[PDB]
Amino acid sequence: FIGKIPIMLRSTYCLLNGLTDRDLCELNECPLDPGGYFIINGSEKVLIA
Amino acid sequence: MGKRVDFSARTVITPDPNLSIDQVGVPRSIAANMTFAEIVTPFNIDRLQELVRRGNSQYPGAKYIIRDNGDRIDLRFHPKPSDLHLQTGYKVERHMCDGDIVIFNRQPTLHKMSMMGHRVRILPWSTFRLNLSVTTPYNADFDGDEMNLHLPQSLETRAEIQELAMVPRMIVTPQSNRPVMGIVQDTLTAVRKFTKRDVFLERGEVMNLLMFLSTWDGKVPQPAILKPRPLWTGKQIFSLIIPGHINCIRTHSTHPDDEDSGPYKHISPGDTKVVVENGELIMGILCKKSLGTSAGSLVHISYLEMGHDITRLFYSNIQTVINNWLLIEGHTIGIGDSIADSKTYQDIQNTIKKAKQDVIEVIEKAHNNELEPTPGNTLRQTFENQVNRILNDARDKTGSSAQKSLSEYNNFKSMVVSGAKGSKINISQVIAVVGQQNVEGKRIPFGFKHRTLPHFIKDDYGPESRGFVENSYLAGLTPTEFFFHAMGGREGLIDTAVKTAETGYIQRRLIKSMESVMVKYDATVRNSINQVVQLRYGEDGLAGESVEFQNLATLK
Amino acid sequence: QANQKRITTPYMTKYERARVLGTRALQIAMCAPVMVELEGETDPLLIAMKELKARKIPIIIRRYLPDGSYEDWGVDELIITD
Amino acid sequence: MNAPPAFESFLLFEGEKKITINKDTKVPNACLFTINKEDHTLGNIIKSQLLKDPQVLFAGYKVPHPLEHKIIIRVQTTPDYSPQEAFTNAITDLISELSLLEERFRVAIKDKQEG
Amino acid sequence: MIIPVRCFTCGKIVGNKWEAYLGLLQAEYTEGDALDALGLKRYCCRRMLLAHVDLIEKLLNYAPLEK
Amino acid sequence: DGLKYSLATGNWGDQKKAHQARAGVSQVLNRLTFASTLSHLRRLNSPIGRDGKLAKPRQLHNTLWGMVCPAETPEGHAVGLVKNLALMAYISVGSQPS
Amino acid sequence: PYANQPTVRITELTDENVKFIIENTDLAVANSIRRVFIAEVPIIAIDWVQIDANSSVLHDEFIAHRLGLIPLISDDIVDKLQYSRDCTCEEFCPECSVEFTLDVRCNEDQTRHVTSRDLISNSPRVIPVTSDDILIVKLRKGQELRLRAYAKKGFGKEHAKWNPTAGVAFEYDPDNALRHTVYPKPEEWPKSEYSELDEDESQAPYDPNGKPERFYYNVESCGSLRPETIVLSALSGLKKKLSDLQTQLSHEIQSDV
Amino acid sequence: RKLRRQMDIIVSEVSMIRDIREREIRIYTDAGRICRPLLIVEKQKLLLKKRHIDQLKEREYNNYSWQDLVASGVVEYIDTLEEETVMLAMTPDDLQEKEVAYCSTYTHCEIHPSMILGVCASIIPFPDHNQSPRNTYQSAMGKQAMGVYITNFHVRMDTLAHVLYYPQKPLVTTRSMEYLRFRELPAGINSIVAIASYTGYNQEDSVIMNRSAVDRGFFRSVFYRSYKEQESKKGFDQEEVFEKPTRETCQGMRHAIYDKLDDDGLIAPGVRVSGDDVIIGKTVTLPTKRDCSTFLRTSETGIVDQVMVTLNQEGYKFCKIRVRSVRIPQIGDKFASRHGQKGTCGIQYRQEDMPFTCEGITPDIIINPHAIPSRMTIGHLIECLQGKVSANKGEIGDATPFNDAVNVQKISNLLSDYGYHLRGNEVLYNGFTGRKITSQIFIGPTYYQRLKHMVDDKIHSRARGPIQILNRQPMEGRSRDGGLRFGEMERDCQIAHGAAQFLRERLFEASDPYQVHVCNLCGIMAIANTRTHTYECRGCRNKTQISLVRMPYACKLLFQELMSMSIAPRMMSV
Amino acid sequence: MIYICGECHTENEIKSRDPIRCRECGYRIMYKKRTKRLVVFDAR
Amino acid sequence: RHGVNRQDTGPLMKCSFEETVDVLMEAAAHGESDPMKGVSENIMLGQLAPAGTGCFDLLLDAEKCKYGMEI
Amino acid sequence: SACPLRTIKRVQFGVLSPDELKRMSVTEGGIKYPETTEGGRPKLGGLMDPRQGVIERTGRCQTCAGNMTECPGHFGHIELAKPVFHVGFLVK
RNA sequence: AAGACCAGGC
DNA sequence: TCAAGTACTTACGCCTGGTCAT
Ligand SMILES: [Zn+2]
Ligand SMILES: [Zn+2]
Ligand SMILES: [Zn+2]
Ligand SMILES: [Zn+2]
Ligand SMILES: [Zn+2]
Repeated sequence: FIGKIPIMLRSTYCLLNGLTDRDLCELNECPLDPGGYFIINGSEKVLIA
Repeated sequence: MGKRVDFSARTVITPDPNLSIDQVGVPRSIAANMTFAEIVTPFNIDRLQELVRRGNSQYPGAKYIIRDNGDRIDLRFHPKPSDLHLQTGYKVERHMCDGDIVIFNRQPTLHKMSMMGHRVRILPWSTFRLNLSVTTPYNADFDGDEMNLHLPQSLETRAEIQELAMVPRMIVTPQSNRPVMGIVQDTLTAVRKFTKRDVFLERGEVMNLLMFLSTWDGKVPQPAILKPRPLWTGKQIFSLIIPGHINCIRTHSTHPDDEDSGPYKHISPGDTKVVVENGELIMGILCKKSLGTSAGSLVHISYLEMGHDITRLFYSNIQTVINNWLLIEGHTIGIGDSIADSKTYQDIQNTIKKAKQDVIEVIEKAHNNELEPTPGNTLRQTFENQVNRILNDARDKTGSSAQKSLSEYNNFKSMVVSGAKGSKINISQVIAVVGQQNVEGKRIPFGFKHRTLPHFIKDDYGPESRGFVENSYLAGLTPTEFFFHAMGGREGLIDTAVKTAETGYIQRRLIKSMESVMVKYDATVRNSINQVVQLRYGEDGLAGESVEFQNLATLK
Repeated sequence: QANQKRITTPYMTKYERARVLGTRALQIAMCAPVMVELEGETDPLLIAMKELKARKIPIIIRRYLPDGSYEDWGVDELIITD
Repeated sequence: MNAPPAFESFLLFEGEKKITINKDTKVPNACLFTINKEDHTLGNIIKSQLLKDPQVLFAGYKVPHPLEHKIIIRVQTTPDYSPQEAFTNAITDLISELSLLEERFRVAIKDKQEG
Repeated sequence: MIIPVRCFTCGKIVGNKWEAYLGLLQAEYTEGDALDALGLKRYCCRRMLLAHVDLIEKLLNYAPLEK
Repeated sequence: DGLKYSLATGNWGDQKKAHQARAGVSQVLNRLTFASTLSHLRRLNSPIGRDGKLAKPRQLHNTLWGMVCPAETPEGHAVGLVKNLALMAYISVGSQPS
Repeated sequence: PYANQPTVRITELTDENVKFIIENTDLAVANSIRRVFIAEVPIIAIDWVQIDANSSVLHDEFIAHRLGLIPLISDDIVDKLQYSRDCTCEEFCPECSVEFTLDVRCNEDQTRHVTSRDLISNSPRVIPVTSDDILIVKLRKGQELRLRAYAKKGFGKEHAKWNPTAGVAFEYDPDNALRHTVYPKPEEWPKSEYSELDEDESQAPYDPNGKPERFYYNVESCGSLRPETIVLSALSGLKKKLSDLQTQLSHEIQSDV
Repeated sequence: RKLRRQMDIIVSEVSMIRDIREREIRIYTDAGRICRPLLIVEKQKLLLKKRHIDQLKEREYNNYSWQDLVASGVVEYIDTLEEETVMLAMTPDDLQEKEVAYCSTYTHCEIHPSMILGVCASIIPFPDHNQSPRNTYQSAMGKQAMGVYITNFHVRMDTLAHVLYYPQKPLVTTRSMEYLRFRELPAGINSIVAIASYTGYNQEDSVIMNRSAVDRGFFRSVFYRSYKEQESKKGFDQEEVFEKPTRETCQGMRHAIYDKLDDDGLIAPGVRVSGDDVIIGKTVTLPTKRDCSTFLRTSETGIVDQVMVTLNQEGYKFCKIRVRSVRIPQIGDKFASRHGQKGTCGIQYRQEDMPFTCEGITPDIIINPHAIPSRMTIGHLIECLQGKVSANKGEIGDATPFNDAVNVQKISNLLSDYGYHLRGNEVLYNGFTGRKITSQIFIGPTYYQRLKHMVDDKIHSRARGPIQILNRQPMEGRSRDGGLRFGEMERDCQIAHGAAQFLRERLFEASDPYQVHVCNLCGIMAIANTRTHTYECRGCRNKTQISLVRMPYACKLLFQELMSMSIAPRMMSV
Repeated sequence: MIYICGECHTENEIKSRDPIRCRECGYRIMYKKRTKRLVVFDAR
Repeated sequence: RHGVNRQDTGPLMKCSFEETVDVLMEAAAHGESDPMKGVSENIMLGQLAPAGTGCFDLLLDAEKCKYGMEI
Repeated sequence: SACPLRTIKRVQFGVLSPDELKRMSVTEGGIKYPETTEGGRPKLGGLMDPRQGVIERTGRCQTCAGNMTECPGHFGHIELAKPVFHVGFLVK
């Protein structure tokens, strides 16, 4: 173990990858939420190009 | 040199045509928070005792009591009866009430008319409300704009604001010896529509309009038409708004240039021009040239002849009576004002096609080396000059054609001839042609290799490739025209966002250069070191507020 | 300077008017005797205004010239614009 | 936070008189009526009724501020005819018209239903 | 969110017409015909159902706080 | 902590070198509206200074056609500098040129 | 200086709409009658809501606002009821209010539509216009909604919940003879439902001697009051306002003189 | 190109640029290059055939997608410097056809020219009929419009969350809003808008709203505020505990009411909380207890919606309390259409007071006609016309930018088929008097947005409250009960007024007033013991000649800072 | 003090100075079980 | 700054425009004195600036007070 | 408040001589200790010197009636081991 | 407790 | 004396809020 890399939501290594809308609602996640942001200490951070 | 202050309020501003020029609408919460300390006298001891009894809870109440010792009795928290005793010399900090003098500001404060003293009028809801003629001095509009409320805390500063900074006292600026306030927006448009010959009013309509005239003597004037039915004219009612006996001559926007030379000079076939004799609107249709903020306007003459107090009533009465008449006539904007005739559209298309053919001919001359360079210009420079000349002439011709097609009922033309909002170029772009889009004063640059967009071939100097929008806003822009229009408007957005800092820096530099320069008691203008900047202010010793434009009549 | 040879405007300036009005209003609010007969006037600012119209404010305006000299003008000696 | 209560447009609070009669000193036989908690529904109808009176020289109404709830009706009449008398006559006129209209509307409803 | 009662402009009851509108759309009717079948004549009433988005159905996909 | 700090504060670099570190990266995601969230998730930044009065980098270049929205630009000190992606715009993820 | 004698001709009379024409009256009188249709016609509506349980996806004030907009049949007991301000009782009493009870819980997997039919009134006559059903909220399994509501007597001036009518159609001078509106192009304006001119002509010739009369009405009830009762209540309320103003004016005249 | 089209050796990301004049072929595989798909034109024909479209129509249960289209060599990703060498056709059926020849060597075609717009600019109906600054303003404003920002907003404990009561999808929509998910999560209501001058309260940019419509739920919204609090163990014995404080157990205490807290010091949801009420009760053990409770933001007046208890990373007690407040649109709230026409609510009129059509229609919003001519948002007018057509027809209007099949005349002809004037004008009656308005008013359903900017969140008033620790001047910020800044420009303006006393009040009296005792010999401040009356100047042995000087506290701070830099700013009263 | 779990939605009673952990599920996010005291809502 | 700070004005007037600490260091090194005749200088020390309503002085006339009412 | 109220008619600038700084300074011998507190109370000769001003906002200055508002603060000094150039005066 | 940054408003 | 370097500074008004780490 060398560290923890913050995971972008709905990415390949996110837990919401490949989940159906029913599965997403089961986790209280919006199916229309595009993801693409990180959660750091609860706050949602988006990296600007 | 600047700091945060107590007794200050900020909230969004919303219009109120029913307030006076010097009045400001203030929400109850703000007035219940802001307090003015008033020294108790045997004249006001009972009123201030009642205010103390009401306390901080009831709005027309008080928050603190200041004794002669300087100790402050708080009235916000269940005070003890003995501490509510008011003997002469105490200062009770009463809540701000109607008629209180406040300083009203909208940052940035560019000139001294951007921070004027108003008169408090308590109104429901939570916004500051100011009359629409006071919008121009503050450069304000009611889309999320916020203004500051500074409440003077002493009788001396209250009198200072009342005698110096009151809105009616700031009507005419010394900057340009012109009014800063004028009749604007709906009131201006409805004045223009109300001052035409065709406006005949019924008896009840005249009575309702007169109910909104504060300076009315109570005598209903005899109508212009007595038989077969009584009918008052719009000019007849407006003449009752004009203060005193004002003598003024102006011209309407649509005034032809042949009327003064030929006959009907004093009859005005189009009812244009403007004549106000003895405070009576004898003839003419009013617009921004008569009620606007310009030299020699009717409001300017009202200030220069009657004074600030009666000019304030002039403004407010115009606003109220004209809005209430517009309640009958109404004003709108729709698609029908953006639509021209079929013949006008064909004429515009013929003009645009001719312009494009002319540009093609110029391009062919340039490609064949037949373009002789104008002296002082290169071949590319003279080619661009010719192309811009052709395109500008085309857009002017199309704009004239679109303007001539507008009926007297057209609302674009209605707001343009009144001066309330818009110009002939807006009508031309909406109806006829948007026009050439320029970046840095030149046609749309070749961002790509020798082409403006990938959709054009290289070395395409025609109007379409370089940013000439053949379509109008009503017609809608093509994708290339859409992108070129976006590029053109981006420059204006950049200029707007970048001008503020440099202009503010220049203004600060000027103010630091001349902050201590003042007119001394021997009429000499001196700095802080008593060095004579000017022997007489303006070399004539006059203030810039009272001077007017005049002609020598002996020169030339 | 003395009363004679006063070289200044006989008119009361707007700044002088404002400050005299505020000062007199403050004095009235602090129980100063009113020089004019008031008819149901309880606002010290308005009483100061009506004293100004009556040329009754007991204030001398000291106008400092840039050379350090001064001229004392009574409010009644100055002609009010209003 | 400064929202006035919704009943503040028709309810009279303590000490607020419904109608106040004040003479107008500019013109003879002219009066000003201040109606509290009233709006265009009564003001316009009273102004229109007063204009039907040949002895009413002037009849107008206005709301000084829409955010406030008050009506000012200015009535001027001929000599030897008080504006208060004209106001009372106009109100009685309106009540008589409304009663006749209600009776005729009820008769029309009865005629339309099974008739 | 949910079909509003009392159409904003005029005040006609449109809260009882959402399910009927959905059924009429589902079986035969076009939207214009379905609005006429429900008696929604004024376009103020028509835009209430025509422009309505029923987010409450998506909100019912979430489990309640208490079982 | 390096990843968490740089994503949290937005100062892209070492915490001790925050001044030499570029700031403004990793904004807090805007949840005011869904359109706002989409705009924040598709947004480009020009690293040049906002206080700069140079108007050329703020201008809408012809090459932004189909790549950057010609209309969505932060009105204010970031005009032309903060830009947003077009709907069809895609950004290359990289490949080995072997 | 006396009252005009108005006449009424009723053309359409349904359970939802009353279309009638009033002749020989002022425009101000007609417009005031129209305003009272919306503003000053008393009607019973829910104004006091207390919620015991609300597990639905809509918060408490959402469902309270939806409940207040539900019309209730107030045909006859609205006149018997007294305003809660004028009532001697504290809080609410049957002489000033009608109590409502709602208790819905979704136990089945199928969605539960909470409708106005689930509103239960203590009075057999005040019913939420259910002799479809107005949707209050949709309940997933495990979601519950229990509340108590009191229905007060009010008019549309206080709140739009007490507006007894849908869109009140009002019209005078169908063919433009008084020229109260001027058409820049009269030929492109659709002819009114009450137009009496031929297809060839667009507007009637100008009538200088004419005045607004023969006002065309179409009052559409929302079900709280019968559409014919709306006009009766409006006339009675306008007359009541005039009578109260007359009483106070007479008192003022006697006091000041 | 053949390899990239077939995806054999060159992936679609790779860009290949041939500079013919400079004899250079540049191939780029690196990341960061911005590219967009374009159809491929071979000869003068599109490679996109009818079979591709037929296969895509059956995209479900066919395993045919965009990747199949790219792998078939029909579409191609082209970046900017390769777009330099491309010859693009805007539309196929217009630019590849044989006509008066302009270009015959087209190599690519636009999929659709509306794809140049981003997310926020794609919600604009008829953007090509608007002035570009208005499109930019609407693009900025759309991120500020309120709707249902996310479907799981119930589980989200987000600070400053706004949700709309009745979001509606636009009656006039763009073909891109389907891909923007705007129909699912819309921010705005189709409002019957009359562009009219009614009573002057819509003048400038302000709007007049229907009070009756607002009562019926028109543009009602909810504001959610989440408060976070955390127990902690910092000192050896210092700790934080969530509990309901008693009257005398905590050293610090506020005049607020703690009776709403539970045994855990947390208010239960459903409890109506006004300003100054305590949200979370926390105590600090002082090395008895010190109050660290959290209170509401001033004048919120909401109701607790949800309270969450958990453990944070450190395992300590962590609480998030969400307070909901319903915000009825007042006369200070900000509204805008999708065309940059922003404005506040000038006033609200009820249904009887609003102008009404012959059918009883009263506009929900009245906007001034003066906002249109200079700002030239013709797309607003066309949107209103198309919305009027679509509401009566029953369809949703198509306002995709460059259509060439949706003209204003066609919309007018469609409107004329439903008994309305083709230009959208309608005869209105004055609500107050019942009289016809002489000018016919342009009325139709226009999609409007309620912006985050509300008057209650922006209204502030200061009267002698908190001051800064260092400057002793009024605090900064509405949240900190701060005072407005009387800046240098305001000072210059008051100098121009010649208002020396008001200037002194603002810069000396209203802000920090202060007194110091300076020596008379030197100008340096002296030790002044007022109670003992022993005034001494260390440095002159001056106990007799010491003067009292009234100066702003910031000036004393400046002089002390100058003395800290060895400067002697000697204030001389002689 | 009854808390509602956010995962299994069961009611558990915990006191002060007790770690948040739902029985039979082991979930550390709970909710406050809306109060019994009734608040009047104006149907406006 | 080059031109406004070169005028023979007080160091406090200059320190209000674009140099501040440098101007005050120069004044301290050379013993410059500020005559307090400007507007910025008086504003900094919270004194009535010699602007309008501050450029003159008010005196009480005792003779004119000998006409007062409620004394 | 027994001292007469005066207006500043002139501000004389100059450099604080070390002798004047030492005479003016309220700490005797200078600030020798960099610690603010050593036993929970402010140490004399440290950065937080009660002779230098008011602490805790409810206490009183050691040199005057402080009240945390009436106390204008008093100057201390540090006697440098060796002379050090003044950055502001280095060019001069 | 007040700094840094960020976003926004006019 | 000069004049060409090189170091060295200096441009946003007001307002909101949020978050983060000392
Ligand atoms: Zn409707
Ligand atoms: Zn009762
Ligand atoms: Zn000394
Ligand atoms: Zn659990
Ligand atoms: Zn001390």
